[PDB]
Amino acid sequence: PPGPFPWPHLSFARLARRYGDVFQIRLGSCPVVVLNGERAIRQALVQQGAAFAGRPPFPSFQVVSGGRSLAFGRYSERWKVQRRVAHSTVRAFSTGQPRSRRVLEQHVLGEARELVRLLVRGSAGGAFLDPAPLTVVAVANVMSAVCFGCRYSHDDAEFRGLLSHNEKFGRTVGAGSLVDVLPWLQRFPNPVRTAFRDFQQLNRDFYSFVLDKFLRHRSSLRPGAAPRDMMDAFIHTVPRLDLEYVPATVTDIFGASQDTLSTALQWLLILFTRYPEVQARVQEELDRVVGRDRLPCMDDQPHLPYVMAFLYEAMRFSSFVPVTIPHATTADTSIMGYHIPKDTVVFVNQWSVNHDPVKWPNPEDFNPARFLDKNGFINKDLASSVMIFSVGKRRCIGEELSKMQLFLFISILAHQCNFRANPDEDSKMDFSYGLTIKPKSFTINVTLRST
Ligand code: HEM
Ligand SMILES: C[C@]12CC[C@@H]3c4ccc(O)cc4CC[C@H]3[C@@H]1CC[C@@H]2O
Repeated sequence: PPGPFPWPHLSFARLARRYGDVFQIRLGSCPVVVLNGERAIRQALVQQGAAFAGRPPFPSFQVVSGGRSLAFGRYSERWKVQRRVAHSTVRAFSTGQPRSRRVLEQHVLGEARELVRLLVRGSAGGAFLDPAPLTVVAVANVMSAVCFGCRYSHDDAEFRGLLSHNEKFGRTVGAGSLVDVLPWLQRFPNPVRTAFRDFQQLNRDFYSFVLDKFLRHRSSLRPGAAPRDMMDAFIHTVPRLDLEYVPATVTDIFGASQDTLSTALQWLLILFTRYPEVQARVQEELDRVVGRDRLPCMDDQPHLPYVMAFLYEAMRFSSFVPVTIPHATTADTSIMGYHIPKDTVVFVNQWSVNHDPVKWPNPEDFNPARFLDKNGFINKDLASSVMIFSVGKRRCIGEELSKMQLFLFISILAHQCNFRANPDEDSKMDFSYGLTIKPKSFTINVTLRST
């Protein structure tokens, strides 16, 4: 592999155009490999998936979910069991339990209507507002209903703690990651360390919060009649797994859906405002198939080719998850002719797959018609090649869950309201990097619409 190069996610694409699809970088102490091409990634993660299905052993990882995290657990024989049930259980709720689709669809509807309420009221007359704090609230409330059944009221005190948990979490994860590349920072006092502690105590305070919900759920109506929410489904579905694994995976299912689905909606909104033509086409397609007397539902998703095309290309354009969770090699392997030793950290650049000019002819241009190939004038299945949920054995287990969720959100948001940009904000979607690519602070005006 090309020798370690010294110094965002765009920098990785700069070196791939010059030093090859695969190369090494020095991250302080640890050396790391980078995969940038769809060829180098599909090869490593799909073909040789079992070889790249590992995670680095980091300080940030273990405290999460009480050292039993699915997202940060090492590749092990018991981990494989943790995923199989985790993937199967979550798949059960999103699609397959006609009830869970309903129980989920009800929770998405409810919070989605609360969203247009607070969005319109906040834009009374000609007022503009920042939708970022509303998207995080809608995401946190919905996922609480999926994990714990109870969809709290926005003023509920316990719900205020969840919101307060996500904030500090996203604000201190940076320190938790700095220790992973600068482990000596813990050898003396400094602000990063003082923050790393706050991050580790957070995942303890929050795991106990979820462990409680588990106990109070377990010793409650146990005929097995129906899973109220994700918690029961995990209990019903239980090498051997310690019973403590059920709440450990739910702590990940919650923490995972937060920052991404929020950013997802933030992009879907700021895009409606910067491209009013496509917003119209989206708006036309809902009135034509669904009508004006009822709200959209999932059973219309097949009959809504453009709405999803807008979704799939919003994910491609933003690529708000530019780099996946760092992988580690399970054994020695070779990719593109290079030797790869074991226990080596390897990043996966999803941004390079979504902006490779050969694949996507005009990469930096927002055009949802890509996934609509007019010869059939129906949605084309190229979406599967959009890299945002990753690939292989560590791919997101909530892919088919967040697709329905987001589909129901923008379809309700666009079926009821008209999103206008702010004329003073200089257009030009400016990005805020780190975690996921959130669009830097913006404001929009949301008004109802008629037909
Ligand atoms: C827009 C929505 C989402 C995006 C873009 C997203 C993205 C990702 C990414 C980049 C990874 C790491 C893949 C890798 O390491 O190769 C991942 C893994 C994961 N996701 Fe998400 N995610 C989303 C929503 C969700 C949801 C809704 C859930 C749960 C219902 C979830 C749970 C997880 C878990 C548990 C993992 C770890 C899987 C593993 O390590 O084997 N995510 N996702
Ligand atoms: C790491 C990300 C933010 C933190 C998310 C998280 C946060 C906590 C957790 O226990 C699991 C996960 C898995 C999905 C993670 C996301 C995948 C991409 C995003 O950057």
